[PDB]
Amino acid sequence: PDPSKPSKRSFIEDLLFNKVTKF
Amino acid sequence: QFGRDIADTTDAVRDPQTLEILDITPCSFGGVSVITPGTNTSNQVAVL
Ligand SMILES: *[C@@H]1O[C@H](CO)[C@@H](O)[C@H](O)[C@H]1NC(C)=O
Ligand SMILES: *[C@@H]1O[C@H](CO)[C@@H](O)[C@H](O)[C@H]1NC(C)=O
Repeated sequence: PDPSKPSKRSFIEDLLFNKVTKF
Repeated sequence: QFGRDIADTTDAVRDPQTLEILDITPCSFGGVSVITPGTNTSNQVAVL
């Protein structure tokens, strides 16, 4: 985990989250 | 004169007296859930 983030995720986890994307 | 959404429902309309466009947003709704301890303990509930 990266302590500087708003959500303590690791560098690699951030990469994963940035790749996968009524009435 | 009329706009439509994916469901073919009305999205917006042009007012027939004054030619301005009005958006139509369906009135607030949602599911209602009841949070409860079993009735063998209490009849008090919370509502979500
Ligand atoms: C509705 O009435 C207004 C006057 O208040 C007029 O200017 C307007 O053209 C009328 N609209 C239609 C569609 O006849
Ligand atoms: C549930 O209520 C009954 C009374 O109708 C009582 O006899 C039983 O012991 C209760 N069980 C629990 C787990 O509270």
